[PDB]
Amino acid sequence: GSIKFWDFQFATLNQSFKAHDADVLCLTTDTDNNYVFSAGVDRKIFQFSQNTNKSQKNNRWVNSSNRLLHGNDIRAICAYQSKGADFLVSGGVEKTLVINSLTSFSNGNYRKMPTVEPYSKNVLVNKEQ
Amino acid sequence: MRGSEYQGDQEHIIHNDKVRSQRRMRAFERNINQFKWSEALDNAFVPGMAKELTLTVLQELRKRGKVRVALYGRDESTLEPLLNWCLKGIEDVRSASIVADWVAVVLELYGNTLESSPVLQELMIDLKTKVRHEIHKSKEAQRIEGMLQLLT
Amino acid sequence: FITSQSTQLFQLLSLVLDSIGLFSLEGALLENLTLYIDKQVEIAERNTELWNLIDTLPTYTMEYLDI
Amino acid sequence: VKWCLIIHGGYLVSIPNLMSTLSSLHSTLKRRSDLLPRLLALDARLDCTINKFKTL
Amino acid sequence: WHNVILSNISSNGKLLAHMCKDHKSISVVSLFDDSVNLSFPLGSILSSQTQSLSYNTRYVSSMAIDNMGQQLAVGFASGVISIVSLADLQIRLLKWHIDSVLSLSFSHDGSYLLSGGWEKVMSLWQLETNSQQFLPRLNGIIIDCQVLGPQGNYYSLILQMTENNSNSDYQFLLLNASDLTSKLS
Amino acid sequence: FWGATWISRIDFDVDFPINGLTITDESNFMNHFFFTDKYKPLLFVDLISSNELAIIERNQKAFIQPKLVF
Amino acid sequence: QVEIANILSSHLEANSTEILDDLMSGSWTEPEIKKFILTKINTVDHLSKIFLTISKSITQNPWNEENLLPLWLKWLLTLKSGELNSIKDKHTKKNCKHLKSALRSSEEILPVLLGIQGRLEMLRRQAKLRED
Amino acid sequence: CTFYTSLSNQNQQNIFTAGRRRYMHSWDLSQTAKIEKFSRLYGHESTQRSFEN
RNA sequence: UGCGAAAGCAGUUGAAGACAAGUGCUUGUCGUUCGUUAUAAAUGGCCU
Repeated sequence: GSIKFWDFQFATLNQSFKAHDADVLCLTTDTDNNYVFSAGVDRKIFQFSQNTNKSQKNNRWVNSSNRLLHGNDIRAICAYQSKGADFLVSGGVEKTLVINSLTSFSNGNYRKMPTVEPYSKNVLVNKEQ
Repeated sequence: MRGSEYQGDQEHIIHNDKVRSQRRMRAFERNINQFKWSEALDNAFVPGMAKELTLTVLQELRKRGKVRVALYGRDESTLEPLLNWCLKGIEDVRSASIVADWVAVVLELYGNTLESSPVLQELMIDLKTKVRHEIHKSKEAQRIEGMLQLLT
Repeated sequence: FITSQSTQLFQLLSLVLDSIGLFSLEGALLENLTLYIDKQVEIAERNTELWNLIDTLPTYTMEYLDI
Repeated sequence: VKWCLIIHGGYLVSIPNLMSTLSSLHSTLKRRSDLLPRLLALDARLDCTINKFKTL
Repeated sequence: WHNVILSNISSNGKLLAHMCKDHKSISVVSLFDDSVNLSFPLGSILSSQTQSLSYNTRYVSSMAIDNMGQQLAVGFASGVISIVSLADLQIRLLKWHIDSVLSLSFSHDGSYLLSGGWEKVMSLWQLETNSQQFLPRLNGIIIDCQVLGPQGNYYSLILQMTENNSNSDYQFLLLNASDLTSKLS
Repeated sequence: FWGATWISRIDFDVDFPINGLTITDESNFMNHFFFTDKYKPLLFVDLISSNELAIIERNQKAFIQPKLVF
Repeated sequence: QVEIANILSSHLEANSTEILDDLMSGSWTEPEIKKFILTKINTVDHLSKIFLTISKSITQNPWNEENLLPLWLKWLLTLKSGELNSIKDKHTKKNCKHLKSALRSSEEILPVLLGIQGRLEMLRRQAKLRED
Repeated sequence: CTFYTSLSNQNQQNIFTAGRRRYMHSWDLSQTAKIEKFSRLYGHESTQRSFEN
């Protein structure tokens, strides 16, 4: 359940957070690496932030916030940024997507997509018989 | 390693801070202390659990004010052990008041579930029989008690 | 008069019964009492449960739309 | 107990002390008799639910 | 300043952070210099979820200001603690207290946050890793906490003993930080 | 018409009264009335006959995170 | 039985004062009373009126030997508790308070009579032994 | 074991001692001895199960 | 809330101002006042 930040040039630990109560199955990052989002079996999403000016000089990450959005494990998570779009898409054993906003993660609104959205129908009905 | 035997008989100052080892605490106590209300109830009804110890973990939860809280996430599969003990606890004088308390709550909290589950319905008929039998015994005791007052 | 706030009056009768003692009481009168007190107990029990009572998806189903 | 009290009623009356020599009876009987109002309250609730689902 | 609802002074005694109804707005001012002068409405710090929920979430019951003026802790009756980085008004939530938090105090350096509430448990929040250490089963609820010493040798606490509803029965504790044991009760 | 969680009916002989989590779409994609939300989620909706409407509806252990209740 | 139910059904609509007489009719039996309450009492007003009449009748004399009224009360509370408490009338609550007073005066009796009942039981056996 | 004298307040003298145990002792500097026990690691008890070094 | 036994016996829960939300109207709120004896719900549980 630990998220650890290693320095690449020296291959040594810089910070250790005991965040989750179970595995951390996925990670994702913002374009500028101002946010690191984790998720796993504990059904939570944790945000880690370095966006503060004093932090960036000190490159210390801060366990900013966490949320409970999923009914079961979170296996896959991904993040996209653009001048018009800011998505944090997550999904897992619950078989559904959850869409959040990276920049406003702690306070922003979230949408829970339908489990089945029949664009391609799997059922037909015959009027006769 | 030759120093462990020494008890400091020749030393100026003797300083002891070790806290005495306390008896290991049972599982149900661990759950109350960690605020595991529901589990503390389950540990109450396990095979080979001394009757006196079980009566406590019912009393502690009532004293803590956690009776409904311990009975929320339950169905007929996991409610049966509580009733089975209650089926036996109702007889003894000591636990009669406590079982009277818990039995009332589960009815107030699982009236609807009771209708659709046939097993629970039998548990209540059998319970209804024995609580009735207890009334008769208590009523007899009163008549004896009145009988004695006449003699004295 | 009994057999023909009632709390203390009954409790007073219990005092009468004890003072009379074992020897003095008479069987014929006793049975009339024995019947009366049983009626009261049956009533006395009866009010009690009254008092306590006062203190106390389908796979396929048919439905018509509202249009 | 009922028969002992009945037959030897006269002798028991003429005893210097009864509470000391029959303390255990009073202790036992008092414990049961105290439970009666609580049990009746339990009985009434059970009849309420038992009547309910039996009708349903 | 007008219509001040709540106020606090840094551990050094050089910064004053207070809330005024000009709903409410928090301003921090340096006392012996004009170096620090910041203000912002409470709306910015408050999340939107707490805006949806009841009033207990938007109601502050304790406040604290870091010595350097970089961090400010706000308590809420809901039991949440919100640390605000003054430089850019960024929020960080620390949520352990089930009931209202009554005492907040930063340490001298700023790395540790002493918190106390109705739980009768003192919590030292380690802000580097957001961990915590506890001093539980105190004699009463902690009205106040502080770090009293050049090197944080002693923690000074005020306890209430809310059991006695007739009177307010305060008890002052001074704990040794080395082993968290009552140096003076 | 019907979607994942809504069913509707539009009568094409009548004109109507005039009276965040997606791309803002500043870029180009390339280069009489009835509405209900009671039934959901829907797999497929169709009529059996002139007055029978067929609505088809959908009917695992997870890590325990308790909800405190006092 | 059927005639009384329809007769009772009519008076409850008519707000007649003879509701107590219809309820007290000896033709009533326990399964019928359950049937009547389930099948005919479909509106809160009828539930209230019957409860009012029964509640007042019992409170005025909780010691009547005639078990038909209490038998009515027991089944009304047993079956329609959810609908009864839904009634928010102040007057309805006040009647319950009086009724709770009248009944509870009994339950304090019971330990006394059972005490009396024991003594008579001893006394009866005393006479039997002497006779033999 | 080792003596310790604070680099600023020269009057401060203290003795730190440790063993194959989970607590460290500190003796500030004669009827009695002022000895303090360090036995809290603040969330890192896993990494440290003995102070002996 | 008053009296009293613990049981109960009587009696209450009013008015103004302001803000927020939806659409001048509706509802909810009060670190605002006057007067009368007068559900909860930020995933949030206690050291060595």
